[PDB]
Amino acid sequence: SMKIDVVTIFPEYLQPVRQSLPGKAIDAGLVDVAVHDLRRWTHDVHKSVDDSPYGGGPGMVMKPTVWGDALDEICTSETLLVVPTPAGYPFTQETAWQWSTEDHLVIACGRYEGIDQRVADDAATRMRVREVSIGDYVLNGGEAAALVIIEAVLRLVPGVLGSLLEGPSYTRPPSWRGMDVPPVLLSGDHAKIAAWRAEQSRQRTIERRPDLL
Amino acid sequence: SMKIDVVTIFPEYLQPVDAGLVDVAVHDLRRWTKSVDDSPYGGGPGMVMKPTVWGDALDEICTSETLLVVPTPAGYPFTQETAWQWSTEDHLVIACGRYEGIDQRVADDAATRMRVREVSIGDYVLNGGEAAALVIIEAVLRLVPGVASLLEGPSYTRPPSWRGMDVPPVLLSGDHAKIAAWRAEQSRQRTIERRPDLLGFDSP
Ligand SMILES: O=C(OCc1ccccc1)c1cn[nH]c1
Ligand SMILES: O=C(OCc1ccccc1)c1cn[nH]c1
Ligand SMILES: O=C(OCc1ccccc1)c1cn[nH]c1
Ligand SMILES: O=C(OCc1ccccc1)c1cn[nH]c1
Repeated sequence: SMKIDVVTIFPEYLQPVRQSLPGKAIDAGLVDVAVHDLRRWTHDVHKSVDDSPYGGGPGMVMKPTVWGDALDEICTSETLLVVPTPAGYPFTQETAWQWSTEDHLVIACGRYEGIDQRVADDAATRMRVREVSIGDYVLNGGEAAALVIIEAVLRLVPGVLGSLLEGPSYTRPPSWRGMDVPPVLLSGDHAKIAAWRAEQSRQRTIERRPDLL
Repeated sequence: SMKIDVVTIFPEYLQPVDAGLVDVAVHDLRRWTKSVDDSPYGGGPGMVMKPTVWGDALDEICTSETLLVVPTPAGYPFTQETAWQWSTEDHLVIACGRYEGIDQRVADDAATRMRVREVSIGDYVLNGGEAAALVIIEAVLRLVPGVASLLEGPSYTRPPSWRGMDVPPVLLSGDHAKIAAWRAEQSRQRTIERRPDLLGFDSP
C-alpha cells in the first residue's frame, strides 16, 4: 500500500491524477492520493503563503512558518518528503523504482523562486527529504512535476494504474500513406528482428541522446 | 498570441490547463475514429497506437506552419532552451501517446508537411504524454511575451530566526556585493553537488 499526500496552493490541479486511480487499487487499499490546500495552514486573515526574499531581488519565497505547520501535521518519521524544484537532484526512472515501494510520500509543491530552505532542512532532521528536478526547465509551480512524479512512481506499483533509447514502433496497417512497415518485422526471424531493433536503438540514441554514450 | 492544440484519448486529464495571449484547445482523439491501438509488428509487449486515427486528427488540426510536438521518453531533450524557442511559435500541436507509443509513420508523415519535434521532458516513463504536455505548456507559456547553466542556491524569507534556524547573516547585511557573491557561491556549490554535469564533470 502507498499513501501519497500532495500539498499545494492549487489543489484542483491534482484532480486528474486523483480522479484516475482505478477503483480496484483504492478498494484493495493499495493506493490513496490525498490533496491538501496549503492555505489551510496560514496564520493571517490574508492567508499569506509567501514573502519577499532576504537579500533582496524580485521573486517571492514561500513562508517557512506556513510550510512547517503543514508538514508537522501531514508527515511522520516514516514519510519520504519529496520537494520538486529545478534545483533538485535529477528524478529518473531509477528514482521512480526506488520510491515505488515507499509507504508514504508527501509532495510539497512550491511556487516560483521556491520554499524557504529551512523547511526542508528542518524536516531532514526527522525524516528523509528529497529535493528533485524532473527536468531542466522552469515551471511556475511544482504541481505539474508532482503529476509526473506520481504517475512515474505509481505505474511501477503492481496493479495500481493498470542505457539506450527505444527505436520506432509499428502496428497495423502494413502500409499507410505510402509508408511500409519495415519488412524485417514481418519476417518471423526473431533473432534478426532483435538485431535490427538494437541497431535502430543505437542510431536513435546517437542522434538524439549522445550523452547516453 | 499563440494557439496550442492538445490531442489525447484522455481529454479529462488536461483540465489542469484569461486566455488572451494564448488559446489552448484539447481534442479527443476518438472523435476521428474501432480501437486506437494494436500489437506491435515484430512482437513485444504492450500496444502501439495505430497511425490511421492520428493521421486524420492531425490532417484537420495542423497546418504547414504548425510545430508538431510529440512527447516520448525516446525524444530529443526538452530543456529551457527549447522552451524559449517554442515561446515564439504561432501554433503548437501536442500529440499525446499512450501505451508503448505511436506508430512511427505518424511523425514521418507529418514531417513531410510541417516541422515535427519528438521530445523527452526527462528520463522516466509515464503511462501517457498528457502529463508531459502539461509540463511543456507551463514551461513555454511563462516565457511568452506578455506573461540557465547553474542551479539556484537556497532562498529565505521572514522570520530571520525560526525553530532555532537562522537566515544566513550575510542576507541580512544589506551588502549587495556580498549577497551577490554569497549567492553565486551557493549556486556553484549546489550545482557541483547535485548536477556536476552542468559544470562539465562526470555524473555520480
Ligand atoms: O519548476 C519546477 O518546479 C517548480 C519550482 C519549484 C521551486 C522553485 C521554482 C519552481 C521543476 C522543474 N524541474 N523539476 C521541477
Ligand atoms: O526510449 C525509451 O526509454 C528511454 C529512457 C527511459 C528511462 C530512462 C532513460 C531512458 C522508451 C520508449 N518507450 N518506453 C521507454
Ligand atoms: O513517458 C513519456 O511520454 C509518454 C510516452 C510516450 C510514448 C511512449 C511511451 C511513453 C515521457 C517521458 N519523458 N518525456 C515524455
Ligand atoms: O535552479 C533553478 O534553475 C535550474 C535550471 C533551470 C533550467 C535549466 C537547468 C537548470 C531555479 C530555481 N528557481 N528558478 C530557477
